Amino acid sequence: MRIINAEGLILGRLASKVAKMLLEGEEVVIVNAEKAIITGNREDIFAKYKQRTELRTRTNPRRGPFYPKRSDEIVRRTVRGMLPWKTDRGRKAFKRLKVYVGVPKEFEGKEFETISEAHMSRLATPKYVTVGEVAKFLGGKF
Amino acid sequence: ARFPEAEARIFRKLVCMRCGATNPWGAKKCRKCGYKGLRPKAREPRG
Amino acid sequence: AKKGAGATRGISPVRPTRALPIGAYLKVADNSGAKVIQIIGVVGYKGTRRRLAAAGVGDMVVATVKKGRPDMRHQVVRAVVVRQRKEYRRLDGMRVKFEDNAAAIVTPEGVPRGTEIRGAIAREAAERWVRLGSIASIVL
Amino acid sequence: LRPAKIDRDVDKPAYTRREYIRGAPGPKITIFDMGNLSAEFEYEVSLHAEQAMQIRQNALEAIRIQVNRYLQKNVGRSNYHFKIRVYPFQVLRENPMNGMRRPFGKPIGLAARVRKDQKILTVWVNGQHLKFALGAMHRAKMKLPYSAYYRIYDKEGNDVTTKVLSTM
Amino acid sequence: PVDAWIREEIEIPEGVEVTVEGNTVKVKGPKGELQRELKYPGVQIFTEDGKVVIYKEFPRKKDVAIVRTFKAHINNMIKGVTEGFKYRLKVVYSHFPMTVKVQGDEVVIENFLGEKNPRRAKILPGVTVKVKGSEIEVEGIDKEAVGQTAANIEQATRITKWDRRVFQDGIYIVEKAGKPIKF
Amino acid sequence: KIHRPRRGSLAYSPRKRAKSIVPRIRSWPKDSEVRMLGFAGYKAGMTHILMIDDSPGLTKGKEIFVPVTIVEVPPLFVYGIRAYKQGYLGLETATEVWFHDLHKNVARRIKTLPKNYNEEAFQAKLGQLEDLVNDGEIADVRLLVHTQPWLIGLKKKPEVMEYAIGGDDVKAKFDYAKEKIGKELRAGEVLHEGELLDVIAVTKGKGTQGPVKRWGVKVQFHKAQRAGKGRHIGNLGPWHPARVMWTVPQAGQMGFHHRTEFNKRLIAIGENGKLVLDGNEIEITPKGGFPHYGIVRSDFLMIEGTIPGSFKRIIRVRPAIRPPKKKPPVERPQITYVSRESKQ
RNA sequence: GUUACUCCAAAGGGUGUCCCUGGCCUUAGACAGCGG
RNA sequence: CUGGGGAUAACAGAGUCGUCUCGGGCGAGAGCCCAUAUCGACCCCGAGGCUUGCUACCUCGCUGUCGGCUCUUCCCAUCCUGGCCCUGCAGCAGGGGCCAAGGGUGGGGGUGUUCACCCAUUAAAGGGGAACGUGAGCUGGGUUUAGACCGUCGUGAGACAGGUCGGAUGCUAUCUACCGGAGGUGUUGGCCGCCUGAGGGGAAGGCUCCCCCAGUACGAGAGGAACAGGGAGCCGCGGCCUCUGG
RNA sequence: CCCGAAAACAGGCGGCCACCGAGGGCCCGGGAAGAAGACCC
Ligand SMILES: [Zn+2]
Repeated sequence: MRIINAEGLILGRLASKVAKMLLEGEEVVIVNAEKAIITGNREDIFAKYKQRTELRTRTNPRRGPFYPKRSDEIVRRTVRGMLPWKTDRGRKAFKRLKVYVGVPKEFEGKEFETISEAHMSRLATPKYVTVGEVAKFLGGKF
Repeated sequence: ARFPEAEARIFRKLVCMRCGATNPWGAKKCRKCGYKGLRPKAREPRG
Repeated sequence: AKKGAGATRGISPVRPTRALPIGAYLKVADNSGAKVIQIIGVVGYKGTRRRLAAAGVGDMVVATVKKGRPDMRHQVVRAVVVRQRKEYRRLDGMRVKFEDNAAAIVTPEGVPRGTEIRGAIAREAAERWVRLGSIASIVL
Repeated sequence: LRPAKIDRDVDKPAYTRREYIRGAPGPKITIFDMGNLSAEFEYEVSLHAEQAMQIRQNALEAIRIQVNRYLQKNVGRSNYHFKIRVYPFQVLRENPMNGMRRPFGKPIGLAARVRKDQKILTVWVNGQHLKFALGAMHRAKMKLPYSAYYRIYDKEGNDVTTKVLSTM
Repeated sequence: PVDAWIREEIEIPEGVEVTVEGNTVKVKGPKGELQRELKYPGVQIFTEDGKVVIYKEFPRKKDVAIVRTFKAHINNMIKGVTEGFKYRLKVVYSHFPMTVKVQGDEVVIENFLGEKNPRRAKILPGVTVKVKGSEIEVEGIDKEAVGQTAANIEQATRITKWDRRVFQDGIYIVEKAGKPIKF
Repeated sequence: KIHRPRRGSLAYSPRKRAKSIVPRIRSWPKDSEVRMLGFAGYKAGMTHILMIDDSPGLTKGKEIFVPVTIVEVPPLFVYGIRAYKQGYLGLETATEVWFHDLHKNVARRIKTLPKNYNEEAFQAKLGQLEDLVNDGEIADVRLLVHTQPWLIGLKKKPEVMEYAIGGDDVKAKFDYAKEKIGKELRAGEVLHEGELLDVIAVTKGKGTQGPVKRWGVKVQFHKAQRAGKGRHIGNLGPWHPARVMWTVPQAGQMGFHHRTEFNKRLIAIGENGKLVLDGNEIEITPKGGFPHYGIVRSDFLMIEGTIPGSFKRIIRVRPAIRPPKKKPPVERPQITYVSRESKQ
């Protein structure tokens, strides 16, 4: 499997590249997911993700959009949105993915990778927020 | 009951006659509505 | 303090049970022109859908005069309950009850009308309104 | 009365012949000239329309009264000449209900039709009342169904609005 | 693009030592250190010949503003380690004389308008409060620290329920670092 | 329109039979006193006393009426120590040590007990645990406990549970545990007289019930009573949304729910079935015994008020997790009378 | 904003920012401070 | 009565918005004087789709209905409850505006009523949507059959969007949905016991009165507050049977 | 506070069997539980 360090990276571009990988048949691990950035303004982003959390099915909430509050799950969910989820192909591609907060010991002592196309260096604007900030706002653990 | 020390810090304010909002002392237009009509906070009973 | 030398109110520790709802006819125990009254409301009560207001001993009620002397009938008054037929617990656990349902007519601010209560009255009424015990020659 | 968006637009034939229209109303505005009529003033100040409009006589009389009061108290009669250029000939129609059986409007009012870049009003004034002239024009512009713009013409009929604005 | 290459210098005095280290300016002087963080894309900060230089190589309006802003902040830090900043407040009362006390990191005001509950205003690290009669001093070495302390003490005594033309008692700012306050 | 609050609470849903008869404690309080944070027993009955009020509020200093629930608590046996570490999401078990000589009746619950397991191996495993706890990979320590019903004659099959210990540290906890394993705990060594407790248990069964009794729905008008719809509700909902919502009152299981109750004062802890008032020694068991429960033999607690469950049921108490700011004192209140008369 | 059209808001306003034009000022101008 | 019609109305839907509800620009003038505390004319510009109309796109045997009772949920253009700003705000209060939809918003009299009117209380007793929410949930007062009476109209048979008395209420749930209860397979060996807790639900609590502060600040007097502290109850929620009633 | 290893990364620990037999069900006497099933002694 390939190991990718989200640290200084942009979420959507990271996810686009990773999803193409997954479909072309690889295994991907993402570490330090709390350290990716989201671009925009803080009020806008928080409003978006709160409005998403408070969506649910009025008749039975044991159904319902289960939109997450943790950082690793935020990342995993973006990637999912970038795949065909209603198809065996997509379900297998998605099962070939794993996302972690931090760097577990299991992966410690190994050389990571970084996607060129996604990186904070491209930016010209001091306006960015972190996924960990979003998670703290929403009430998630780490 | 006079306390110039207190008047200088309670009554250096402007009020927009449109939205009612409070603006600083040297303003030329309101910072919310853009109205150009600003009056000072009444420091002595009018009426 | 502000004004306590001459007052009209007080505190009871018991809070009896609420047994007399709206529409109930009470006898008048005081020596005012009134003989019978009907409860039309209860002061200091808020409720819910389809519930009636109910009062017990020590509670003040807005009432109508049904029987009595001509200058008192079809008038709206305020009255304090002093007796009830339904039981109610005292602190030591013993329970207490009376023989009928009676009231005294008073002013909307506690001062009573009349000058003598014919009969006994409950202790909680007299603890809560301090000018009633000054009238009745039996307090229990 | 009924809103002016119903009568703003021009996409409809002209209806100006009283020797065929039965029940045609009569004008409200009957005064179109004010101030010193015999006069040789310096600066001319006129509203032009930014697009085709259809202006009611209610609005014209409102404008007249407001502007004339303002200039009478701020300028004085011997120093201004005020003119309204357009007369209301267009008859307005309303359907009297029956529903939409026999729909053809009975007349209710009048309007003036005005095309793009046409003049509506004019205040002739000296050089030391221009502030008041332009305030009057603001007041008038505020009471029309579509937008408008002003110029400042010289005798010899030339545009001097820029040279005048820059210096006052 | 208003200009090409805006740059502004700051003359460094004798006993002061300025140094930059990774977008963090550090100033040492006869009393105390002061560090701060001044970050903006395309803005550099360095020392050429005894100066502090701030530079931007094709500014718009909102870059010019930021550059002059950083200038002001670094001047503040220099003058602060070199002289310090001092603030004054005044106390006024019609009825109900109140008492102001310091204890640790708070300022306790008791009997303000006859209240049975005191009012607590926070002091910040590096700032010293000092009561002398009806006049108060707040001295310190960081402009923002001293201002926030003074402002906390003043806001401690705020009214929202009655006319302030008749109810005027409280504690008020009268000099914000040497400059008076008039109306 | 007319407004009223809805019928019932949505906070105790799904209203379903409990996963187990032995209750479950999900959260534990912040105590500094290094001690076990709870005890367990079996419920016996109710009665009443008269006491001088110690608690804040008028009625303080007077003789009042207080109902009381008696909870029979024989000692516990400590048989285990269990360590926890931190994983990706939360805590996870790390190691266990058991005692070697356990009663013959514990295999009525845990059929598969170990075979050789002598003291040699017990002490070696203890040592391993200690050398692990002195490293740093440890987050908290807990005790494993079982009840002994054979003492009061109630049953033989025991109950097994896991309790926590007070303190911010783990080596003090380990010292406490290592001292306590292999022996018995009595309630006086753990609980104080006057504490506030939270009681935790499983309520009585009522069965399948209707919405009138299960949610508080109002009975319908007498014409509907004569139509066949009195104890029914009217509407399962509107036309759109075109499904039934989960908030609409329906029939189903009533009772046998896992409940908790806050702030019940412990008044008295007794020894061998007798209460020693200031003056003289006295018994608590009434004339003719307790209905549906016999005589009290071992040890017992007086608890102010009511608690959830039927008589012979297992209860679990813990020190209050949600106490007020105005607490009553920790000392046995002045008791003037205790009722020994027949309760049947 | 990411809408050819099917399916999408105004009059009135803005030292928000980027640009065109034309007057008046300027080796002491337009703010400040020191005084008349 | 037959044969047929959504080629064509009443009823709810769609479309539209003159009317309707809720707003805005400008500044005449009124406010001791003072255009903007408050009011804002005449004229001009709009939102919503909760009134009513216009049209006739769906449905002429699907169901045709008004009000009430029961039950769940939503919007904010906020009536009280929390927090603030202006005043022609001394205090007690009032008027006008900003954030805020967590909780609450009740009982009765005549009338079939909805609304409207009235009583006594209350912290206050907001307005709307859900096929004018809800008849495989009830009722059945009104309205539109068949009987009969009066008044008007008509030569008459007879009619009245005029009044009055009386006048049928069906179902064994096929599929889904919801409340609760069980049995399997899977989790790459099987079985005991004990724990973690991803996630989901929650109003589990909301409000009022009394003492004191204090007859104090404020105020010419009349009158008359607030922070802190102590206590009690109403509505709602979850449990128990020692005491009292059935 | 209530539900909650079908949480598809479909968990962690301890112990007992398997590579005859660990455990479980029926059955018997009863209820603290109950429409059948389940649950408890
Ligand atoms: Zn404004």
